[PDB]
Amino acid sequence: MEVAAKLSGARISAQKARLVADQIRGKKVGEALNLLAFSSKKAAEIMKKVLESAVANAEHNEGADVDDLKVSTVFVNEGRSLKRIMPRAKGRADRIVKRSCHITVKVADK
Amino acid sequence: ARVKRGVIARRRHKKILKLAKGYYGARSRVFRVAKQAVIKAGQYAYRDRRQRKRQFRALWIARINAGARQNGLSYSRLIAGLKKAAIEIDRKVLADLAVNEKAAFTAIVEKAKASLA
Amino acid sequence: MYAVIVTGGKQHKVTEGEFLKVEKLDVATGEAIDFDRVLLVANGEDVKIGLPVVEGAKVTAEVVSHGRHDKVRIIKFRRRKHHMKRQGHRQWFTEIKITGIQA
Amino acid sequence: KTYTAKPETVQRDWFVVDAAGQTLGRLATEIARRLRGKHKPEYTPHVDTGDYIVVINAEQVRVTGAKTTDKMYYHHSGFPGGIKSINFEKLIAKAPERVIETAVKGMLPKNPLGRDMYRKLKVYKGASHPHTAQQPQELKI
Amino acid sequence: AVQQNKKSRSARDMRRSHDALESNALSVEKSTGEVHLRHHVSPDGFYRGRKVVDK
Amino acid sequence: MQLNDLRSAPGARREKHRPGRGIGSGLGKTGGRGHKGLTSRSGGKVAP
RNA sequence: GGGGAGUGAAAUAGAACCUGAAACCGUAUGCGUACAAGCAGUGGGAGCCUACUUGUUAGGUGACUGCGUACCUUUUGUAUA
RNA sequence: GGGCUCAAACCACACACCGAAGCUGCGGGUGUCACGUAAGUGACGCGGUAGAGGAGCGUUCUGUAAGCCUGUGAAGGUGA
Ligand SMILES: [Mg+2]
Ligand SMILES: [Mg+2]
Ligand SMILES: [Mg+2]
Ligand SMILES: [Mg+2]
Ligand SMILES: [Mg+2]
Ligand SMILES: [Mg+2]
Ligand SMILES: [Mg+2]
Ligand SMILES: [Mg+2]
Ligand SMILES: [Mg+2]
Ligand SMILES: [Mg+2]
Ligand SMILES: [Mg+2]
Ligand SMILES: [Mg+2]
Ligand SMILES: [Mg+2]
Ligand SMILES: [Mg+2]
Ligand SMILES: [Mg+2]
Ligand SMILES: [Mg+2]
Ligand SMILES: [Mg+2]
Ligand SMILES: [Mg+2]
Ligand SMILES: [Mg+2]
Ligand SMILES: [Mg+2]
Ligand SMILES: [Mg+2]
Ligand SMILES: [Mg+2]
Ligand SMILES: [Mg+2]
Repeated sequence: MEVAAKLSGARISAQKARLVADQIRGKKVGEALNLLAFSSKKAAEIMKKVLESAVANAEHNEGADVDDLKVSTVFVNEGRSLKRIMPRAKGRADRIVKRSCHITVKVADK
Repeated sequence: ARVKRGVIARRRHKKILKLAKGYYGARSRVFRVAKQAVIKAGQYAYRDRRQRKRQFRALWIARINAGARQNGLSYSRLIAGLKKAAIEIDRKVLADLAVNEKAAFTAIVEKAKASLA
Repeated sequence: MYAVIVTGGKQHKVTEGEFLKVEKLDVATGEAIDFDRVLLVANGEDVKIGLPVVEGAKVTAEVVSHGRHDKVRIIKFRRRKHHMKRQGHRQWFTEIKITGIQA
Repeated sequence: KTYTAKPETVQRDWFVVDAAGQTLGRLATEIARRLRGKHKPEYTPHVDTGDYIVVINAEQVRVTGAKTTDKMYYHHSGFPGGIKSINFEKLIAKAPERVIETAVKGMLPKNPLGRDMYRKLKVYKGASHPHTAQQPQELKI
Repeated sequence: AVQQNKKSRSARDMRRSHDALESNALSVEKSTGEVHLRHHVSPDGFYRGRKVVDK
Repeated sequence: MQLNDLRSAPGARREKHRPGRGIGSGLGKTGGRGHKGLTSRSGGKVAP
């Protein structure tokens, strides 16, 4: 079976979060968890929570074993942006986009 | 009274983009870029219906030249011989014989050689 | 065994049992046509070359069906001159089946 | 309907040409046309249907008129003022194979296929060539 | 100085062909079986067998 | 005789010209006004 | 914020909630792509992949190759830098 | 451009061939005249900006319509 966890509106850019997602794609969950625990990226703290929530769904709703699970699918989708104004030097107003993303991790034994 | 253009405009744009399938970058995604590519591809396609007939005839003539020179004749001498002896086999069929039916092509070349002298 | 026939302003190399698509012939579906303009009949090492027609040679075919080729789009565009006209085309053909080649 | 030569089933022969005493351009046209496969009825413009040509005795090629000292080979190094010129006579004394190689390369198409056809030309200085296992057939023009 | 032409999405992603993150060197303690950075004190507080920070 | 079976005679009624509605209409992009000058302008009229 | 459970005819109707287009951004698969020069197509065309109709078939890709300097406007004239 | 010199240059003559969307062949459409009181035949046409002339498609609303279709699935959306 395949179980997923999703974090919607993760306050980080999809471009930034996809660097971490590319590291754990296709890995066994135990290895992916150790990679995320020692990564210097902010997306790894967020990604690790989604990954271990997917592992918990696989162990409660489906009754699996962490040692049998591997990261089958992980993708980051762009979420809602937040629009902000930053003043510039001569009365110029610049629009700031505060990006968010949707992080979906799917674990599977298969 | 008031006429919205959304449904009709979407149908128009989708017909163009469907024709721009397989094109690179904006040429398959962006309507006002895809529209130019679909028109230009149409200009090329019209012009290349003419060019295809030229390209194939140049290919037949080159193969007939190669086949006839294997038989001791140049292309120009073979065509003149095929007119002296009233042989109306065209170059598309002649180029097919020179590749696939070499004994048949040799017989025709000998018939042209005899007609010349 | 193959023959070279003339059909609709063009020439075709044909064998027995071959399916062809030629220019539209005014012959009903299923009727048998007999091509008399045969330019070359080859039985294998027995090449007969017409001058211009192989004397006493006949290729017999059967009209399988009529139809139209895939649509061709014709576009005429003159840039910067406010001119563009489009036109479709489907060429009629007749599908024939070569049922016999005689020397 | 019209035949096309499949690259997978192309028959390619090996020929050896002796360049001794031959006019450079008139020998280069035969080589270029046989590297293209224009001598074969199976000739296809997008397929390399041509033969392998081995040229021996490259330094013994000849040019008519006063071209031995007057024919000049130019190239540029990409650096300002980097135009360099060499004689036919001094190029024959230095890199004799380059003379025949240059005359054939300008006679081939300037595209990937033309560079493929060039790879079938083997020019050598001596009277011997290393491709004896291919048993080239002597091709005197 | 600015682009005369918008950079294509292929060209944007080609520059990013060097952006992939590398993985750290991970080691396992033998006194505890715990994963830690190589040459670093473990998150529990062990380095080469002995406890050093003592929490 | 029916309300969906009634016509005027051929030539009795015609469509009006609709300029500036594309190349194919024959009245696109200038409306038959030519290129420049007063006569091409909005409100451009020569006094009687 | 999700995964189940449940409600509901329907939850990818879950409250930023009918439908849910495009630009734009991803993941998966197939093919192509690291000796190659340009409006990126078009003509020819190999191979590979998929599906049946099992090769005169359909779909996807497309090596290699001929030809080929966007569009609008304005102009005597525009690839026009 | 490669290269070319009893030329792959120049002069003269000759016989071939290549070469366009020109001409012919084959199939199709259309305009105008004429014959047709018909279906259709015949001849000649059919590049085109500004511009004139002719013939249409589609969209929203009204009538036809208290009709007809539609939860056994409308409009819209997305493929074939
Ligand atoms: Mg070229
Ligand atoms: Mg006009
Ligand atoms: Mg104007
Ligand atoms: Mg003016
Ligand atoms: Mg005026
Ligand atoms: Mg229920
Ligand atoms: Mg509703
Ligand atoms: Mg909705
Ligand atoms: Mg390569
Ligand atoms: Mg480039
Ligand atoms: Mg094709
Ligand atoms: Mg080109
Ligand atoms: Mg000016
Ligand atoms: Mg120009
Ligand atoms: Mg410009
Ligand atoms: Mg420029
Ligand atoms: Mg001719
Ligand atoms: Mg022509
Ligand atoms: Mg004509
Ligand atoms: Mg006709
Ligand atoms: Mg004309
Ligand atoms: Mg006209
Ligand atoms: Mg409506």
